[PDB]
Amino acid sequence: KVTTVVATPGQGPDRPQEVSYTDTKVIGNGSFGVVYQAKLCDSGELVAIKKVLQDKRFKNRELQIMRKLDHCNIVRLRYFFYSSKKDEVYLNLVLDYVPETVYRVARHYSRAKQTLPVIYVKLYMYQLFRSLAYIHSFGICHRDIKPQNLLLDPDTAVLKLCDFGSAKQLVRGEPNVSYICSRYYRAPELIFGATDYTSSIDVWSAGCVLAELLLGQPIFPGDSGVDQLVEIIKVLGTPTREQIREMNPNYTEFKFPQIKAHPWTKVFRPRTPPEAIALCSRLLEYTPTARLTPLEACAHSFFDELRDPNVKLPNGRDTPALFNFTTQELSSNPPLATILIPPHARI
Amino acid sequence: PHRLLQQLVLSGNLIKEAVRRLHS
Ligand SMILES: O=c1[nH]ccc2oc(-c3ccncc3)cc12
Repeated sequence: KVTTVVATPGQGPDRPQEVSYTDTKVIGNGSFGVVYQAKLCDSGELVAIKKVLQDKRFKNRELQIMRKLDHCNIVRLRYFFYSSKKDEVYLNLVLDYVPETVYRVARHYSRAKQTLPVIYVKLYMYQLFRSLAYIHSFGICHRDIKPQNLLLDPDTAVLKLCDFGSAKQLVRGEPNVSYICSRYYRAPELIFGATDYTSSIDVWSAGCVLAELLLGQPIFPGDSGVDQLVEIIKVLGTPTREQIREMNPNYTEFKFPQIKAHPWTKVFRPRTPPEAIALCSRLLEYTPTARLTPLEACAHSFFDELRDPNVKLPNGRDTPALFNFTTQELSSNPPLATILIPPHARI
Repeated sequence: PHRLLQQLVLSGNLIKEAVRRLHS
């Protein structure tokens, strides 16, 4: 059918308007809710619609977060509307449709027994760090960074971060749930039960994605919460007493067998670009404050090729926009802008 | 390791047990 609703622009207004869509198709279902694919009647533009059951006498965290965001590497909230079991309310997030995910692309190469071309690893990870730089500048932590939540336009190689259903604006002093993030990408402080963690848990998860892109498989495939730490210890060894305090000050373990870290150069295939391993070693640190900030990660030597005037996608096309930085995005370290924006990128 | 992880964290034996499970 042609479905017509009254929906509020995600941008603001916020003044409601009639929005019509067709070709409705279920493309996702979970405990979170249902995701549809649809086609807008006046534009023809494809959209995704995320339908979530809403506690009617409460506000939606994901909505409040999504309304604040406007960034080329974050899925755009076009509209939102409510409906409508009798007295049940569903919130509908209308998002720009993006056909692929980093997960499905990486899985393709993985099943073909080959590694994703290094240029894409640079492209996707850099766009990931940008999206993180953006949301962290608001104090918003995603808390569910994984390849499945990274959307890809296969033609343009644009990456958009999605699924803010776990996201939270973190306030220091106010405790946060520890059992969060998909297991393989869960920061070690979370496993140790930290409630005072920071946005740096997203950087850990970003490091896991990077490593996965290099390995063709998850770096830490834990079968459970405890086994997740077992997996981490195989690479990083055991944390020092100081790293434990840094992760969770409320956790104490007076005695445990110390284990040395495995060399990063042996974690990855011999032909893994040494700069990718270097970046990875600065993201997958026990000490949360020792991890690179997303901006610092964007400025890393590994992304040097992206700042090269003559860089092209393997398909001949030019790369997506990479240097359109805003004051908000650069706010954690404003001077880094002269390194991040190379001379050919300026107006 | 949901109630198990909780126990490990509460009893202060998380690392000790993880190291054991390394197997070792
Ligand atoms: O938040 C989410 N949870 C689960 C699936 C999902 O898919 C999308 C999406 C967005 C845009 N194009 C395609 C899929 C968002 C989203």
